[PDB]
Amino acid sequence: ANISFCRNCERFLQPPGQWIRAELESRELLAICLRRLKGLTKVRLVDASFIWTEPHSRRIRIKLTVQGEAMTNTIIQQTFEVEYIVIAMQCPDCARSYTTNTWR
Amino acid sequence: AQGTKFRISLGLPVGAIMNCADNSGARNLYIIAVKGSGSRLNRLPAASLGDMVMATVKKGKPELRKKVMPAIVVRQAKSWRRRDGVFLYFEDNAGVIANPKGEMKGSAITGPVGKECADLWPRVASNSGVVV
Amino acid sequence: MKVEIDSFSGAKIYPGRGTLFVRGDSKIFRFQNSKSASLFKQRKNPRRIAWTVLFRKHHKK
Amino acid sequence: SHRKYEAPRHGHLGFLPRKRAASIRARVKAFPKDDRSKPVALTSFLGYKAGMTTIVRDLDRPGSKFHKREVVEAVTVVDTPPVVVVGVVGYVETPRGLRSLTTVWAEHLSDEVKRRFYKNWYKSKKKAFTKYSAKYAQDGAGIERELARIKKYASVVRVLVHTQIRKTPLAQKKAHLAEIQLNGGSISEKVDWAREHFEKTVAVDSVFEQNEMIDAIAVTKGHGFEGVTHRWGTKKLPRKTHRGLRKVACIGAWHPAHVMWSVARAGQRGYHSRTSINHKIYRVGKGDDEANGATSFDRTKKTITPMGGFVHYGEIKNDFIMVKGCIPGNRKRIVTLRKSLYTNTSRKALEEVSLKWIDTASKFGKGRFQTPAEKHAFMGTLKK
RNA sequence: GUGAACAGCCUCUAGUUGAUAGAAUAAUGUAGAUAAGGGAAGUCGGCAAAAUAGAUCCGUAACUUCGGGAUAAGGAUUGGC
RNA sequence: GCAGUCAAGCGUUCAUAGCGACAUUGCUUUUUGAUUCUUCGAUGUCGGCUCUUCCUAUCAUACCGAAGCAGAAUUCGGUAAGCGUUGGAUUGUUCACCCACUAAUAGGGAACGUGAGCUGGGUUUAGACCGUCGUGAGACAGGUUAGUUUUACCCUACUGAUGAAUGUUACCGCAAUAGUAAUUGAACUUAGUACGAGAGGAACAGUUCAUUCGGAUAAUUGGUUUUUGCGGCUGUCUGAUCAGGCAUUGCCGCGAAGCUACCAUCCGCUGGAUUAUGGCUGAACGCCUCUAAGUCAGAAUCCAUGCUAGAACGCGGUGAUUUC
Repeated sequence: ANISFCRNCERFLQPPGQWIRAELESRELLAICLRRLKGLTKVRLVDASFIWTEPHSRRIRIKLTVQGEAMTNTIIQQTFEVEYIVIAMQCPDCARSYTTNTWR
Repeated sequence: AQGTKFRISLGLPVGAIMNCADNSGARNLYIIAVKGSGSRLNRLPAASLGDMVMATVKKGKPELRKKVMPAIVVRQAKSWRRRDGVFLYFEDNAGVIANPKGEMKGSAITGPVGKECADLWPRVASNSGVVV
Repeated sequence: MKVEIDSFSGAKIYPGRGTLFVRGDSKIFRFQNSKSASLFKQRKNPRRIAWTVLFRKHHKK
Repeated sequence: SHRKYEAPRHGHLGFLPRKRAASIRARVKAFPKDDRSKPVALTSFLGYKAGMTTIVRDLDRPGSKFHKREVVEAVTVVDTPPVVVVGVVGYVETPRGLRSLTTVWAEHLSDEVKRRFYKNWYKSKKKAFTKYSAKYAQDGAGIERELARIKKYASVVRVLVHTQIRKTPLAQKKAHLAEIQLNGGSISEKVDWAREHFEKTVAVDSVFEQNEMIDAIAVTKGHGFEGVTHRWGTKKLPRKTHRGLRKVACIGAWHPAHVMWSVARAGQRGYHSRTSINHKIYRVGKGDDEANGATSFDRTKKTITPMGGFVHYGEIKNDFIMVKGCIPGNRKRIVTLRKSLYTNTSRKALEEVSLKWIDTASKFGKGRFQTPAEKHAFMGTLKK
């Protein structure tokens, strides 16, 4: 999946319009699983953590366990890891400052 | 996953509520797409006798509802041409539900099943009591 | 090549002619043309239609 | 702005302009490649399409699902009278193309070909080919110089033939004239073939054989001035449109400020010249036979003319060709049949067929009997 | 006359037969239509059309200012002699 | 937005297989600003529906190169715009966002394409309620409701249709030039084979069908009915019976002929020259090298074969040519 952020703000984008900031712990993990495209269908959750790999490479790896249901009475937990390519663009709020119409 | 089938006329567009042939608890199936259909501007994809579709339950057991699962058309009311010559058509549409591999959840099928559906799917021909 | 008889009245059906109808209780009905195929849907009784062979067999024509 | 939804184009651009053809007889643009090791024969033929009927054959195609199974299939019957040769014509080659050199006509010509040369036959003194026929009337030195002109020069040789219209239930009395190229060998031998066939008939079965892939060339059925929806298959506008909905909305952008040549627009529909390829011959029937409609699996004596004849055409009491699938051009139309330009192999050309049954019920609507000999056995004794 | 009826449809007494006409039956319009299978997937939106309908008998819920809702919903029947 | 160069941190030990921040040199007009040059004796100012064509900075498809490429699955780069790029819930939406199919759901331009082509939901007249502000009229680009979309017959353009003049007139042909079209996917087989420690797991040739598109066509099946063709029925009118009028085609069943539909069937060709890359011989440089001189193989590309039109100022071959 894809995450958009600003190179002048350093602030992550929630897909509708919002701009929840980045802590990479306990609040950035919350926005990042709504984009996970998994559905609430069969996980409900199990556990989630991320991998360190690199600061300047634009890829964030998360691994997660699901605890879903397969047969009529079989609860079952499996795990896997997802790699998010992180795409850089502008904050329109903070690209406005280059236009001298800053105050409003 | 689908074998070769001679082309027959398309009679079930998206949104058609067809009957449910088996005894797996459902009563009707709501076709939302067709596996292996094409692409054209403003053209609705359509199903035929023997196609694999995605279909939801609108009426039946409360376990089966509110999720999408694949299904197989077994009867059809729009007339199609067989190669031997006769134009035939059933009385109402019908569909049985299956896994994406093609195995059938049902135990038995009531009513008749189209012959070109029976040759295309092996597990349908096991559950079929009457083949045309 | 088999020539089937009309289910409604009496007519011979050569290959590639007329329609076929499978009723929901798995019974096969053959029709020679749209005349007897439309009179079948009106729940008309072919023993009382005069031009059928099923009538002329009954009243000894 | 861009297009916001990609969609493929309406219509085909290689078939422009849709204008009326110059004549009802469509020209053969290209004849097949000559092979001079083989003997002399014709390469195309002329005929008149009559109608369609249904056929049943046992399909023999391995690896299919309908193997050794009866299939019903649609065929056309083109009425094909024997065609008689009246002249030959030889072409020399230039850097600017092929140029006609000399046409040599035969001595006697029928009344059917003379109709073609006149627009008002009954007022005419019928003077066509009177001074030409005096050349044969003497010792004939005026013509032996002309064929020897073609033997020396003249790379390719065509042969002027014409149909026999009196052996055909049309009301027209005028014959149709056409060129046909020969593909024999050693063009001093091609002209000696046509020399011996002046005022001689050419049958149909010598040219074509059964199970052979041929083409069909004719002029399409016409329809007159038709609108942009049924001409190109474009989309109808919604219901709420002021002043028309069976149109095309945007002719084009601002720039270029000209209507482009590619947009869809109403005009003539039909009566075009079309070449259709790869039609397979099923049956080459002779005229002097009561068993045109018979089959080895049927064994009933009947002709292929249905009960009450073909609609708008009449009686096929001649030679005919029965070929698979539709042919461009309607009934009564002059239709050229050409050999295939390339050798075909794949699976479908080499297949041999034997019929099960020919449909001879009445085409004039909802016919239920095949021959009137067995209509009387079903209904029995009537009043009349 | 039909019918609950001065509704609609047809005739009697009385009036008019005027509204530029002839010939062909392309496109696109205007007005009136019918359509296989699916049935709002169309669209800003069921816009437009379609279905329902007259009578007699059965049966009629929530809610309520107790009057209503109510032709609620829903289901049969209708000629001729 | 986008592309170079330089290559910090990384890729368990390895600067460049592959991610790549920061510095530095540029391009583009698909953003946002700056400006005031054109138009205020009016260029109809958002989005959608419809339709053509162009661009390549390539998502798919064809043929290749590189890898930390065993297979399978991928990832990076080259030639290349021939061809394809969808169906839906919510919103006036552009934008977004999920659901499902698919080979793939790539980005863009043409007066931010297209209103004498449409629709009028939005915006931006007058009516009206609310909330904050105002003493008050009133303000709000805050929220919500109701609100007329005019003309083409002219000229060019395009699509079709005739036509004077070349001695008259008829027939049969040649081809300058312009257009050009087919596209993709599954299944079996090759084979549980190559490969693999296994788990897993291919491809070329062959066969059969299908998607999208195109040309036709009416045997068959379905649709349409003013054949008012035959039959049925209601109300009235010709005294009844027959046979008919009227009900702006009275309605209902059936209904040939015509037109017609992936709602029906049929058909859609093979040769040459090249790009990307792989090779041969072989110097420059006694070696080595696909390149310098020469040369072989090679893509959905280019040109032909084929297909459509036939220059109304392109042309050829033949028939007859007005005593009377």
